[PDB]
Amino acid sequence: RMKQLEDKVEETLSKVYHLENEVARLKKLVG
Amino acid sequence: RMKQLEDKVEETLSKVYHLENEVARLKKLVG
Amino acid sequence: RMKQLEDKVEETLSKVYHLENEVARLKKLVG
Ligand SMILES: [Zn+2]
Ligand SMILES: [Zn+2]
Ligand SMILES: [Zn+2]
Repeated sequence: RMKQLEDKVEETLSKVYHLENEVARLKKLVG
Repeated sequence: RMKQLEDKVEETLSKVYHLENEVARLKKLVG
Repeated sequence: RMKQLEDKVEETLSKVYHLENEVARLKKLVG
């Protein structure tokens, strides 16, 4: 469960970093 | 504590999934 | 191990809440 938990958390965090970049891109587009 | 953590991680995943959908709709709107 | 995992989950949820706020602010700027 632990490694499975850690794996899911790492995955999620990477999903989050990605969304941060997307949001950064969007802010620049709208200005 | 492990079960509370796993539930928390699931809930976080659900919030992230919703965020992706919001960002996706935004990218469609602004281009 | 669990503690550092809890820390990473809390840091991830903090980024999520922030992103939700950015998304709400974009949505008001777009349509
Ligand atoms: Zn994306
Ligand atoms: Zn939303
Ligand atoms: Zn921000």
